[PDB]
Amino acid sequence: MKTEWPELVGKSVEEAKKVILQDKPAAQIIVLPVGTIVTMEYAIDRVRLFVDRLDNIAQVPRVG
Amino acid sequence: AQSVPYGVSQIKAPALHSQGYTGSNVKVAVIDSGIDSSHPDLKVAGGASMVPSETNPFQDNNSHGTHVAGTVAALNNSIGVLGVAPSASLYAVKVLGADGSGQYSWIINGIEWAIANNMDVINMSLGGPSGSAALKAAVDKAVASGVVVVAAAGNEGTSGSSSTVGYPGKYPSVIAVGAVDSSNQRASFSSVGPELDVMAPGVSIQSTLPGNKYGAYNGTSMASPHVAGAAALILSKHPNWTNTQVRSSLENTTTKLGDSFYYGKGLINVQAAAQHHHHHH
Ligand SMILES: [Ca+2]
Ligand code: NA
Repeated sequence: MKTEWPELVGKSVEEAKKVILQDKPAAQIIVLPVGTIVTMEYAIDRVRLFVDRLDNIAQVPRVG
Repeated sequence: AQSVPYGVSQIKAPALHSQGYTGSNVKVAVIDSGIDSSHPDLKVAGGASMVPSETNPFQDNNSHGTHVAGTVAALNNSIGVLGVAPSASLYAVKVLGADGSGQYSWIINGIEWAIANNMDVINMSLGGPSGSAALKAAVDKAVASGVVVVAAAGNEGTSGSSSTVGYPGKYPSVIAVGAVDSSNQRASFSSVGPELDVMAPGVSIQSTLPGNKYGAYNGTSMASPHVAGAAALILSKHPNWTNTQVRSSLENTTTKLGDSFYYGKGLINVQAAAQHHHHHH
C-alpha cells in the first residue's frame, strides 16, 4: 500500500491530485500553503498537499 | 454516565483526582482551531482568536481544538468523558482556521496572548517542518515567563536515523510529546528523534467534538493534551512549583519504554510526577 508520493514534489497540484486519487481513490485531499503550521492529528483517509506560491507541490505528500 | 477514556487512566490521572486535585485555578491555553464552548462537557473560561477570517475563538469549525480541549479538561460530571484536569480554567486560543492550518504569525500572536493573559500551561497540538526565529523567540519567551509549554512531536514516523520531530516541539524550551497506544507501543506515525521528550496515549483517544458529540481521534495531537493536562494536575497540587519543576517532574517519573530515539523518556505518570520525590517506574 502506497502512503507517500516523493515523486510528486515539484509537480503541479493538479497532477498530484490526479495521481493520488489513482492510488487512493477515497483520499480526502486538502491543499494548504507550504510554510504553515497545522493540526497534528493522524487521519488515515487524508492527504494534505502543501503548495508553494506557484501552486506546485513543495513537500512530499503522505497519508495522515 | 460518564466514561473515563483509557488514556486518562493510563497516565494515572485518577490517582491525582482521588487525592482531590483536578487542575483547579490553573489556566491552560489550547492554542488550536478554537473550542466549541457550547459543548455541555466543556467549560471555556476565555480566549481570543488570531485568525483574521474567523474571529470567534468559541466556534470550532475544524473539530480538532475541541477534541484536544476535552482531553485536557472535559468536565467531571455524569456525562461524556472525563478530562485529565477537569477543573482547569480552559482558554480557547484560536490560531488555526477551519482547514487545520495557520500562518506562523497567528501562532505567535496566540502564544503572546497566552503570556499577556498569565496562562500557566500552553498546549500546541500543531506543528510544521521548519522553524523560525520569531517562533522560537515566542516559545522561549513564554517559558522565560513561567509558562509550561507542551507540543505534539509530529506525525512523520521514522526516516532512518534522522529526527522527524517538528516545530515548535523541536525547540528545547518546549516539551515534545510522542504517541503510544494502550499497550505502550509507539504509534507508527509518531515522530522520532533526540528532541522527543515523553510519550502519552495518542491512539483511539475518545474526547469531545463540536455540536455535543464525542469521538476517537489519533495523533501526537492527542498525546500532547494528556501532558498539558498532567501539568495542570501537578500545578493544582503544587501551585508554587515553577514550569521548570513541572517539566522535570514529568520527565523524571516516566515509565521508561524503549530506546529514547523512539520513546523519549517513556510514558508519563502524573501520580509519580506529583510526589515530592521523583523516580521512574
Ligand atoms: Ca464528563
Ligand atoms: Na522540545
